[PDB]
Amino acid sequence: KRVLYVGGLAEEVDDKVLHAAFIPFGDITDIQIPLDYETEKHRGFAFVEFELAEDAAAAIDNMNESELFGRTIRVNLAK
Amino acid sequence: KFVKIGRPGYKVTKQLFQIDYPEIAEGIMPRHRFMSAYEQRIEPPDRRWQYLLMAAEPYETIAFKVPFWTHWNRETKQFFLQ
Amino acid sequence: PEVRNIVDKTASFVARNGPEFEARIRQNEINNPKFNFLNPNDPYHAYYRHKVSEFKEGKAQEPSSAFDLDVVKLTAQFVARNGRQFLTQLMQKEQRNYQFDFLRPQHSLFNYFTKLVEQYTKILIPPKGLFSKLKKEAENPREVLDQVCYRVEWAKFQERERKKEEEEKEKERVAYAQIDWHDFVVV
Repeated sequence: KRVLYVGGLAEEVDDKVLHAAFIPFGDITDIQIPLDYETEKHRGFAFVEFELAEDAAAAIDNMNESELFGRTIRVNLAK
Repeated sequence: KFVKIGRPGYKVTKQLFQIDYPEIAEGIMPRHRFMSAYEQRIEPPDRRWQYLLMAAEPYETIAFKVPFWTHWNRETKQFFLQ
Repeated sequence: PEVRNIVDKTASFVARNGPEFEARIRQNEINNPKFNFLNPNDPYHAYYRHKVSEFKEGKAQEPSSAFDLDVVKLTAQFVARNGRQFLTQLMQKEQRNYQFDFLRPQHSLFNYFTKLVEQYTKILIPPKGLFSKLKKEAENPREVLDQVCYRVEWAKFQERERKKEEEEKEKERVAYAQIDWHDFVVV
C-alpha cells in the first residue's frame, strides 16, 4: 500500500502526469493509466506506486476529488 | 412521487467543490456521487464522460463532468466538499 | 396608483381573511365598483386575486506477553513523570543506546501505551492516590447507587443517540438512493 489508485485520468494524462501529480509526496517508482487498447485514451483508472507509504497516503488523502484538464480525478486506496 | 422539481440552479465553483444554496429546513444533507453518462432521455453518442453530482432538496444540484469528505453549513447555507 | 392600491388592499384583506370575506364584502358593496376588483367587474380581478396569494404566502410587500506488558508498565511510569512536552525520562530512553519499541505512535501499541498513561494519570490525580483518599467509595454504597444510576442514565441517552443516528443515516441513504438520476448537467 505505497501507491495512489487514481480513477479519472483526463485525456492529456500520462504516466508522467500521474507521477508528477503524486511525486511531491513521494518518489513514484511505477506508474501507468489503464487504457482500453481500442482507443489509446486513458479511461480513468491509474496506478502511481511510489516508495513511501506516508507520501502515497497523504497524497491519496489530500488530492481526493480534484480537477485536472477540467476533469475530476480521484486518488484513493490502491488494493 | 412528492419530488417537486422547482428548477433552482447550482451556483458552485470547482477548484474542492463549493456551492451556495437555500435552506430547505430539513435534516437531509446533500448526497453526492460520480457515475457514468449512460442514463438520460436522449443519450447522445460519445458517452464515456461521467456525471459527478451532489444533489439535495432545496437547490438545483451541483453536477458536472468527472472523467465523509464534505459537509453543508446549515446556519450559513453553504456547501463544501473537499 | 388607485387600481393598484385597490388590488393590493383587497390582497391584504384576502391574505388575512380570504375569499369568504370576498363573497361577503361583494354582497355588501356590489352596488358600486369599489368592490369590482373583488368581483368579476373590474380589471383588477386577476391582479387582485393573485396579489392576495402573494401577500399571504410571502411574495408581496405591504402596499405603499508479560515481558511486553512490563515494558508498557515502564512506559506508563515514564509518562507519569514526564513533566515537559520536550523533557522527560523517556527522551533519553529513545536514543540512549537501547531498544525503544513502544516509543512509536504509528505502532498499535501506542494506543495501549496511551491507555496505560490514562491509568497512570488516574493514579496521579491527587484525588486518585497521591495524598488524599475519599471514603465515599470505601464505605459508600449510596454514592455507589448514585453512580450506578448515573451510568444507567448515560446508557439511556446513548441508546437514544444510537437509534437517532441509525435512523438519520438510513433516511440519508434512502435519499441518495432516490436522488436526481436523470437530469445530470453542469453550469
